[PDB]
Amino acid sequence: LASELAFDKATYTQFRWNSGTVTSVAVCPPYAYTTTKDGYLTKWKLQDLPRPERICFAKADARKANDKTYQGHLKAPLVVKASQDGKFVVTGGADKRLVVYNAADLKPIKAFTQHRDAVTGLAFRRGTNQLYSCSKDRTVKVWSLDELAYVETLFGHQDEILDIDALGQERCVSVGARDRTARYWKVPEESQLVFRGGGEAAHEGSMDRVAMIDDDMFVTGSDNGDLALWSIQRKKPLHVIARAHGLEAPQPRGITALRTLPYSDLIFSGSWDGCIRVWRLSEDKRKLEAVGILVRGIVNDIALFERGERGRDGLCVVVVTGKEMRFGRWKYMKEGRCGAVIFEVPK
Amino acid sequence: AAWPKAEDPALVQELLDCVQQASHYRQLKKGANETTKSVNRGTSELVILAADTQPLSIVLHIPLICEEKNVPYVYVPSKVALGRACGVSRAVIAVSLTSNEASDLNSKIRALRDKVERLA
RNA sequence: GAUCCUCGGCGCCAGUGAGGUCCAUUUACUCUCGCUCUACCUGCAAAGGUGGCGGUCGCGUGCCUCGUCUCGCGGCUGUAUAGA
Repeated sequence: LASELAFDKATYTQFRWNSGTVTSVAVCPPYAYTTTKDGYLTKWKLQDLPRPERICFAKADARKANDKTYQGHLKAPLVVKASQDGKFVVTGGADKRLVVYNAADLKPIKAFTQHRDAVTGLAFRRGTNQLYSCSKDRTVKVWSLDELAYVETLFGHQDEILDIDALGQERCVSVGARDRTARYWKVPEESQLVFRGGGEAAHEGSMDRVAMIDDDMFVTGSDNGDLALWSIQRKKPLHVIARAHGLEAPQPRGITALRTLPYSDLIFSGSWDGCIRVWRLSEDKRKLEAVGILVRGIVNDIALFERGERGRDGLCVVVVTGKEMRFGRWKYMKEGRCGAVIFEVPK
Repeated sequence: AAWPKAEDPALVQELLDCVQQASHYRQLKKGANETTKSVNRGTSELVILAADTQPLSIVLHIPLICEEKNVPYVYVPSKVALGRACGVSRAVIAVSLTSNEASDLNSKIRALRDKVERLA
């Protein structure tokens, strides 16, 4: 459903607030969450088209207790992702921890502490509260959120892990931080299917963001401006496209945000160039052409919606930029705030 | 002034990878001041700088004392790539990496400044 | 050319290397745009009684259609996308 949407008529909105630092996003269709380095996990509201702002939030506490599962955190969260039903909210971060709890009154009941460095990525299975939580001790753990019990650890990451995307089947596509390796998890049989890159005007230092388009192939973004699709069938890249957000002796600016629409061909990729960059999978479903360019600040994270009715015409998608990058503040910019650029694609 | 400029075809990548492995073996002095202390104290086995410095004069001082202590130095073109190559969450502008008596890391330092000697 | 001590006054004090600041649940700060009731008033401002557009129940029912649509009086009180 790539060419059945009109990019040139996009209805955008630039909402900002006080905390200035925002990190991630979580949809709960439709209910949108954010996470700010001031320590906030905000439940904010948007629904009606023919505007709403926000309702409630939670605070990460500097609370000097030990092995405490209650409402108190230890440190500010990093990423958040919400349930498909609308009955669980879960986050985790450099407090070395997750919490999962009621999404309405937003009162933390369980703090999982099984990771041991920092919870740097989080994804779900669709339609089930099987949770995947991938963390800075270069591991990925899988949770039974039906009991909120622990299931299994998984290993195979050459370096400090960075992101996970998962779909309705028990499988994952992870990325290692620097090792240029996306890592395809066969979860029940605890196997892995290693896809390494090595793009060969910089070469691939790290490999930042990941997105699964379906259960057959995926896309990864590296910090040399290379965006690559990978078939599960084949060890080589399905496609590599270079300098995905221009230059800045200059160097290609790396991809800092990537999220695609599942069982679709719509690729959402942004950076600190200021312009969101939507790609499409080609008609041959092997290559990649430009469905085009479409604000200020350096885009950390990005979300998804749909019209979703009998019509299914016109997406809605928010970018959650911020002034720094999402986990560390290697680069600082005056531009951007704790913001939300909701742009909606008609038709 | 970056006449030992490292080339982006994977020599930069092997430099930053050995930076990361020395960071995991704690053989790594990070930042310009601590790099300068390691070179002046002579503990340093190799030293990388960053040519993406906004005034590069603030790291131009260590090639002098590296020429005095006869340790190899080489510039990578991004202090952000050096910064998360270290694992710091800030921009590391110049890094120095030492060695011990017996490590495979020391072997990797040896082959790495063999390549730096092929530059200079 | 004595040096040091004592007694005065006047000033004054190595390392390391990744952590650190606030604290029930608030809404930063500034500039523009849009502003959901109106009128008579007891009314100088500002507050209350009442009426037009209402809006909701009780009732008469009008209806070439006895449902929907043109209405009215009797208990009450105003509310729309509503903020960009």
